[PDB]
Order: sequence, then C-alpha cells, then structure tokens
Amino acid sequence: TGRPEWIWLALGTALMGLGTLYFLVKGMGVSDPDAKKFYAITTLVPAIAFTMYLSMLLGYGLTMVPFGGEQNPIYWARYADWLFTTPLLLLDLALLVDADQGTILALVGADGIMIGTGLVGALTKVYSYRFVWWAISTAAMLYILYVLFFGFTSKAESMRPEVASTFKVLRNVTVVLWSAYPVVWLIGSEGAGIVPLNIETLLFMVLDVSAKVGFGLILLRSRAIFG
Ligand SMILES: *C/C=C(C)/C=C/C=C(C)/C=C/C1=C(C)CCCC1(C)C
Repeated sequence: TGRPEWIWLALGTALMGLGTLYFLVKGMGVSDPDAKKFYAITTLVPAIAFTMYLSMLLGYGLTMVPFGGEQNPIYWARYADWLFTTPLLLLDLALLVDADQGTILALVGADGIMIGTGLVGALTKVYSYRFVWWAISTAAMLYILYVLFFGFTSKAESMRPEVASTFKVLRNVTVVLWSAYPVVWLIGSEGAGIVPLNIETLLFMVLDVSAKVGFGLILLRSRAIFG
C-alpha cells in the first residue's frame, strides 16, 4: 500500500516500543511496592500504543467511512489504543494525589464516554452529525480536565511538595497535550479534512509519544512514586 503516513506510524511504533522496554527494565528493578504499581501502569500505556501503531503500520485499524462525498480514511485502531491508555494515564495521576475511588470511577467513566462518542463520531456517515458526537466527546474531556485542574491539584496539596510539584508538571503536560487532540480531529481527516492524513498522523504521533513516553519519563524518574 505504502500510504504517505506510514513513516510517522513507523516512528510512533519505534518510540513506543523503546519507551516500553526502558520502563519495563526500570520497573522490574525497583523493589518498592508503590513504585512498582506506577511502573506497571506506566509501562503498559506505551505497550498498548506500540501494538496499535504496529497494527496500523501493518495495515489494520483503518476503515473508509463515506461522507462529504468522499471515501474517508479513518484510523479506528487509535480509539482501541486510547480506550485503555487514557484511563490508565488518569489512574497514574489519581494514585499520585491519593484521589478517592468515586473520583477515579467518574474520571474513567467520563473517559470511556470521550473515546466512545469520539469513535462513533469518527464512524458517522452524516457529515454534520460527526460534529455532534465530536462536541459531546470534547465536553467529556473538558470535564476530565476540569477535575484534574480543580479537583486533583487541590488534593495534591495534602501531599509533599515533591509529590505536589511532580503532579503539577504531569497535570500541565496532560492539559496541554489532551487539549490538542480535539482540534487535530476537527481540522483533520475525521473532521473538516483540512489537514491531510500524513500530516495529521504526524501530529497524533507527537502528541501520543509526548503524552505517554514523555509523561512516563517525568513520572518514573521522580521520587514521588515511592510509598
Ligand atoms: C496516549 C493518548 C492520549 C493521552 C490521548 C488523548 C486523547 C484525547 C484527549 C482525545 C480526545 C478526543 C476528543 C476531545 C473529541 C474527538 C475525538 C478524540 C477521541 C480524538
């Protein structure tokens, strides 16, 4: 097939794999129980991304959805990735500030809605309705970000500065990166079709790699993960 976006898919696969192995190696050397917890969650995130980037590189996770008078190329494997990686990242943040079970449940649930309506919108055949689903998915994301910014930051204040400071950074990287996904979707192949797929794939790999390996490097190198 040789689609123009394959090189970014190859690069995404490469970065996710390397990040996975490094976290795995670093994770199985640590003896602290809590640190092990964080390591297991954070290593699994890029591990899942790697498998999906690899599948997409190999030609899977792609479907032609008709709308706008065109046969549009929609990479659905992405939602198969995000369905599990986004809540895991959320869990990392939750464990960090000792969030409550109710909070976590509500965040993971909002997250499920976000990815769920996102895919439904990415698969919808009525052009205008694709944006209705997109709109709902974004509303869910803003709920999650609101909670992370207003709820979590507040509870991270019961933690040590080292832990509060690590959370701030992770929270910040998350707010900035996550905020970017809906915009990429809106102007890319799933939406307005302004930004071509090859470029769109490039933007997504940069956000995904930054949001997973970037996020993991920051979290796993901190002393805040220790019991
Ligand atoms: C490793 C992957 C990460 C951190 C992915 C984050 C993905 C999002 C914040 C995705 C958000 C979306 C919307 C707000 C609406 C349209 C569809 C999505 C799923 C692209």
